[PDB]
Amino acid sequence: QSVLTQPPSVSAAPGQKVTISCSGSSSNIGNHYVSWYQQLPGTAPKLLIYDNSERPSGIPDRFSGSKSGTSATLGITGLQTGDEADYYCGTWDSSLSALVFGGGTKLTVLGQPKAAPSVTLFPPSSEELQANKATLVCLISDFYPGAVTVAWKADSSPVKAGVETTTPSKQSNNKYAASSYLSLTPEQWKSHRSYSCQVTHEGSTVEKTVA
Amino acid sequence: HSVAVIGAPFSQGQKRKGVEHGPAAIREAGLMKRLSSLGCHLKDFGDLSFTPVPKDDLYNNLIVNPRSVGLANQELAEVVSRAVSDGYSCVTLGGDHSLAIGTISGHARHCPDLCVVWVDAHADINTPLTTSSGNLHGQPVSFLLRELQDKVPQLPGFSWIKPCISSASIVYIGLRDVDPPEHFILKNYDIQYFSMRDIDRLGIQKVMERTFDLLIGKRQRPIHLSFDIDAFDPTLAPATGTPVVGGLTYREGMYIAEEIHNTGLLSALDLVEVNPQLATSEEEAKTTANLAVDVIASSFGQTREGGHIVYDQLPTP
Amino acid sequence: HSVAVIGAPFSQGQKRKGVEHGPAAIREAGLMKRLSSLGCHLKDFGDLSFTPVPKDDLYNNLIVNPRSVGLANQELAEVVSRAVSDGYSCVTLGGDHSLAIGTISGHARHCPDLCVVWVDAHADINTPLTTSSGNLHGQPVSFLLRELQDKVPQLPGFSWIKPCISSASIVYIGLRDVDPPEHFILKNYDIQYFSMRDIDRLGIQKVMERTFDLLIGKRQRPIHLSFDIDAFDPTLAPATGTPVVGGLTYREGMYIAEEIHNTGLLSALDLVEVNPQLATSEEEAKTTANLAVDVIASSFGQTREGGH
Ligand SMILES: [Mn+2]
Ligand SMILES: [Mn+2]
Ligand SMILES: [Mn+2]
Ligand SMILES: [Mn+2]
Repeated sequence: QSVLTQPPSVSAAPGQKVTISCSGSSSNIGNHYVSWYQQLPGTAPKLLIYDNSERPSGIPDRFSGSKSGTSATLGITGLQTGDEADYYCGTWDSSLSALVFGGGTKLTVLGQPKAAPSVTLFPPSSEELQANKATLVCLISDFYPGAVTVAWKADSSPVKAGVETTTPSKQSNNKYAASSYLSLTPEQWKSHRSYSCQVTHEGSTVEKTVA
Repeated sequence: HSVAVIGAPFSQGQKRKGVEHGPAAIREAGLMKRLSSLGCHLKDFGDLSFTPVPKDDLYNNLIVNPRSVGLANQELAEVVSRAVSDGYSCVTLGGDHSLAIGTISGHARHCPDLCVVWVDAHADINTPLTTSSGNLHGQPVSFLLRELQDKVPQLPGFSWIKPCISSASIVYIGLRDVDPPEHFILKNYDIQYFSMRDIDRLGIQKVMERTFDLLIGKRQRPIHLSFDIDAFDPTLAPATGTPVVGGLTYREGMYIAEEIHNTGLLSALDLVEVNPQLATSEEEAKTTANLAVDVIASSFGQTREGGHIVYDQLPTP
Repeated sequence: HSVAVIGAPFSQGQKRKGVEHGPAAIREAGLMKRLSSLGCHLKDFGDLSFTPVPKDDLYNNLIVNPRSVGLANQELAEVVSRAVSDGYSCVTLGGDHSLAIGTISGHARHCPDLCVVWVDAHADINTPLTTSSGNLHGQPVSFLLRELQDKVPQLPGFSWIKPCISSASIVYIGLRDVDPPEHFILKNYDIQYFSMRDIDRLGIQKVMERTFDLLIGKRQRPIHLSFDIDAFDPTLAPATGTPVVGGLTYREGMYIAEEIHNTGLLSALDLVEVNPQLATSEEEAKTTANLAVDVIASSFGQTREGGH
C-alpha cells in the first residue's frame, strides 16, 4: 500500500537487459522528476538514478532511466550476479504534498540453476504433548531461487489459521530457505487422523505427513 | 534630481518571511513626502511581482521559491535598467538582500563602470554551494563578482545573470558577523572592507574618505549604495534579520549617507532586511521604518542642519 | 597559546552576597566553549571557595570577614604564581574587585617587570582607613603601589602582600565615579589615567595608543588587564553592584580588549564586579555575563569578523 505502482517481481538471465516501469499520475510523475533507489537484501538503499536520466559517479553506464507523461523506466544492461536487489522509483507529488515511492520491484538475477526444497517436518514434542501446546514445525532448506508458497494440509482439507511462515533467505552456500509453524491445541491433533506441510516453488510440490 | 521608487517584496520561505511588508512599512513612514520635500521628481513603480509564495510547503522551498526569486530579480533588473536609462536614480525598498542581484545587474546594463558600497553587518557573499538551504538572502554578491564566477553554480532561474562587478570595485562597511568562507573569499580575492574595528580605529569620516579613494579615486563613476538595515546597532534597528550587536550609531549611518550624497554620483540605492514581523511592538517597527526613511533621505540631501529648500526672504508684518 | 581559568567568589558583607556567583554566571555564558574555539589550551582550576566557609553574618564584616579575604587573596596569588610559572596566561573570574590584590601579586612573583591596565569606572585606590572596612574593592591598588606604603596600615591577613608595581606602571581607563582622596592620590603620586572626559577628549583609539606608549613604550613587558564590568555603560552592564552612567560603548571595550591582544603581551586578565542578583530579569543577568565572555574572548583574539 504505497503511492506509485511498480511491478512486484522481475527475473532475467545474466548478461541480458531488464526494464522496471513506474506508473503514476499528473500530480507525481506528470510534472515532476523521478529517481531510482537500489535496496539490497539487507541495508540502506542508495541513489541509482536521479532527475529521470542522471547517474551518480561510480554507478556504471550499464544502468539508465527514462520517463514520459505519467510513467518512468529503469534500464539495466550487462546484468550481473551482484545486481539482484529491491528497486524503488521515487518522485515528488504536488497534490499529496509529499515525496512518494513505488511499492518496490524485487530482482532475482539467475546466478545459479533451479534447486528443489527437500522439506523435513517434525510433530508435537513429548513435552508439548503433555504441556497442552502442540506446535507443528515444517522447515524448508537448500532451494533456489525465490520464495516458496507454503500451506498446511489438515484432516483431508485446507488450514490457514494460527500459521506463520518466514521469508526465503540464502545461507553461506547461497541456498534460500524459510520455516513455517502450525499452532494447534492437543485435541486439534487428536481427532484429526492426518496432518501435512504443503510446499511449492517455481515448479513442482514436495509435502510430508504427520499423524 | 529624479528618483524612481521600486517595491521588491522578496522572501526565503516561512519563519523568515514578513520582510515583504518591508517596502510598505518604509512607505507608511512617509518615504514619498520626505523625498518630495527634498525637491526630487518621484516616480513610484509600486511593488514588483510578489508571487504569493506558492503553496508554502512541499519542495517549493527547494525549487519553487528560489526559481521564482531568480526570475523576480530578472524582472527587477529590467525595471532598474529602464528607470536608469530614463535618467532616474533608483531607490529599491526590500525585501530580503537578494534583490541586490537584480538591482546591481539592471544598474550595470547602462552603468557598466559602476562601483558598490555595501553597508551591512554581513558581507552577504557566500557561494550557492555554501547555502544554508533557507537560501539566497546572504550570498547575493557571488553572482555579481566576475572572479568568483568559475566557483558558483548555474541555478534554476539565474541563467540570465552575467558578472557585473570586479572584486576591486565593491567596498563593504559595517562588518560584524562573517562566516569563515566569506572571510577567506574577501582575503583571497583581495576585496576591500571596513568593519566596526576599522570604524572605531579610524573614525566614520576616514572610512568614507578611504572608501571614495578606493572606488572613485582615479575615475568618476556611478555609485550603487546597498544598505542593509541590520548594519545599525540592534537598539536602533530592532526589526531586522540576524541583527548583530555593536552596530553603527544613528549619526554614523546619516554621516555615510550624507558623505555619499556630497560625492554627487549616487546612481541607485537599496534599503533591505526591514522585516516588521520581527518587531515585538508597533514602536519597534515604526522606529526601524523611520530610520530607513532617514537613510534614503540623507543619501538624497536631507542635512539635519536644515534642508536645502530655497527661501528668498522672510515675511513683513 | 594556553589559558588558566580561576574562579574567585569574593564578597562584601551582606550588601552584595550574589557577586560570588559571578564566576559561575560567566561560565554558564559558555566562557569555556568560546576560549576553546579560539584555539586556547584551557585548564579551569574551578572556584577556590571561602576556605573557612561563608561565615554567618554577626560582627565579622569589621573583624574576621576581611581577614578571610586577605588570606583568600594569598591562596589566589599562589595559584596564579603556579599557573603563570607553568607558562599559562591567567583568566580570573570575580567576584568583587579585591581579588586584584592576589592576582597582580601572584603575577608579579614570576613577572616582576609587569604593567597594569585598569578598565573600571572607579580607581579602587582607597586605603584601609580612608574608605573604611565595608570592602577594599574600592580599596585594593594601594596594597600594590610601592609609593603608597608609608600611608597604608598592616591589616590582619594582608601581612604577606609586597608592593609589586610603581605608580608610573599602572594606567587607568574608564574613570567616571571617584572619591576625593583617590583623585588626590592619582594627582599627588603622578599616576596616569584616562576618564570618560579624556575618552571624549581624544577618542578610544588614541587612549590605547598613548597607554601602550606609557607602559611598554621603551621595553616589552607582560601586561595585567584588570577589567571591572561596571566600566561599560549601565545599559550594557546592568548586573553590577554599583553601576555608574556615562560609561564605555560595547564597541569601545571590544576595541580595548582587541588592542591589548594585538600587543601580544597579555599575561593575565581579571573580569570582576559582575553581581547577577543585581539584575531585575534573567535577560539583564545573561546579557552582562555574555558581555563578560566577549571581553575575555576579544582580549585572547576573537575579532568581530569570523576567521575560524
Ligand atoms: Mn545584508
Ligand atoms: Mn545584514
Ligand atoms: Mn568599578
Ligand atoms: Mn573596580
